[PDB]
Amino acid sequence: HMYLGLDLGTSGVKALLIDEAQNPVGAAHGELDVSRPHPGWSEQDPAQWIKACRTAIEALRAAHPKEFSAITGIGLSGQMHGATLLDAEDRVLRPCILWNDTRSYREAAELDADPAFRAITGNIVFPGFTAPKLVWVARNEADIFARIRKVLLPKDYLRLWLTGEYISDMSDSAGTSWLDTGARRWSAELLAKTGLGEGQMPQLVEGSEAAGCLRAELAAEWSLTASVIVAGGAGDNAASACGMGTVKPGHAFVSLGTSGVLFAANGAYQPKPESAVHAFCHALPRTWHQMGVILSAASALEWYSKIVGATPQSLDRELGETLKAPGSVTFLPYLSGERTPYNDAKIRGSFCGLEHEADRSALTQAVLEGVAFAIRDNLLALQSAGTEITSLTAVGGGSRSTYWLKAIATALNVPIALPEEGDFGAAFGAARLGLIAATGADPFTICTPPQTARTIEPEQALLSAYDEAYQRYHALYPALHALD
Repeated sequence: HMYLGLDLGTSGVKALLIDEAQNPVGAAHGELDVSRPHPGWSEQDPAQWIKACRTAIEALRAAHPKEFSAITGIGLSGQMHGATLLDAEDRVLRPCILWNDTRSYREAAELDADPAFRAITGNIVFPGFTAPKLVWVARNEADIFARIRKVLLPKDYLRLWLTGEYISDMSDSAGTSWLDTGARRWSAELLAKTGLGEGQMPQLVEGSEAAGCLRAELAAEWSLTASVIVAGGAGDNAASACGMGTVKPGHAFVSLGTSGVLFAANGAYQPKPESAVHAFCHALPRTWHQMGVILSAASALEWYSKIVGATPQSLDRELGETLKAPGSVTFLPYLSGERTPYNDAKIRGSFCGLEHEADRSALTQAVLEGVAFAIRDNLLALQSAGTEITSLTAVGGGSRSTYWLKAIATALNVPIALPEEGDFGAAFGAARLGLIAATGADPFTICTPPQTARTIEPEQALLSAYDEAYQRYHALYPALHALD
């Protein structure tokens, strides 16, 4: 038996093929471009998704033809929030409006101020969510709005091509701002407020349950031996968490990507939009998750490196592998504002405590310390929303810095598990969801954590100094916020 995962990301489509024991067999990539016609716009032709997916599938089938033909289930993963508008004949009315589009800032401000949206979704309405984009379309592209017969998120448009059905999973649809996240059902009240009805939404399923069969023309185009089940799938965050084993309550991963993400799986729906944490359904039934977002994590270090004319890897190499006690320099990483926990668009980044003796390495250190402190601010927000994080697992580019991991562990006083090498991301979670739907296995027995490479324990000697420095970082925000 074989299982295929398709991750439709913003930069490309990843195809991952695994066997019954969840060992990778092969993988292929199809490139994607992003169109930015106007300031704040971010679009993609849904046809490009299919050409990219076709590129990676046949490239995979041509390298593993016998193994590809033994595929019994397919799992999907996608970039969240994207708005794909289809007419009565499933034609694409306009390019998909992606998660990093901000042209709807006015409409999202209007929806966020309507108390129904946080009460029913449990989340802030940001302009990158699906709901504000559809008010945008109704006001600026009204001819396209009148012809809307379905609104699909990207991975679900791919499923429409694969299966011919209109279906979405709970975790991706909680990102539309149309879902009653706690009830795992569409909200008619929220749909009416943006000018749509439930018949223009796809049908909802759990990410791990069976949600369509592969169309026969496609089953023969790649020579599929059996009835191929397509899983519900997940949004990329929830997909990634399924790949990582982050599905039981209190289990968390921190992603040191361009933006920081603190992902915690929950046993119940636990919203806290007042502290700007996200609460979404997970890909597994009767399961939720929280998401703390740090708007500048690795990009804060990229920013500093462009200033001082080095690369992150050289700055990390210059600082070293041994954790140092914080100095007088403090870095607030709010180069783009901050999301969790203040939802503050006006605040900005800052170095404080500058001394003549602070060299380039000392400021590098304060950048890593400061992002670590933002993560600790995120963990505190999650704890105020009923979650206790016991063990934390680290991924993303920044997790390649031993200094950064020791800093984050000492700032949180939790050990951080660093995985063995492999792809345990969105495409692997998608493959796992395909394995779960095809076999009907208990999804919690499939989505296991990876083997741990190294475990970074908190530096007991520096725990107190990190508290002292954390409090400095924390006191800087209300002082600077008073000036905005």
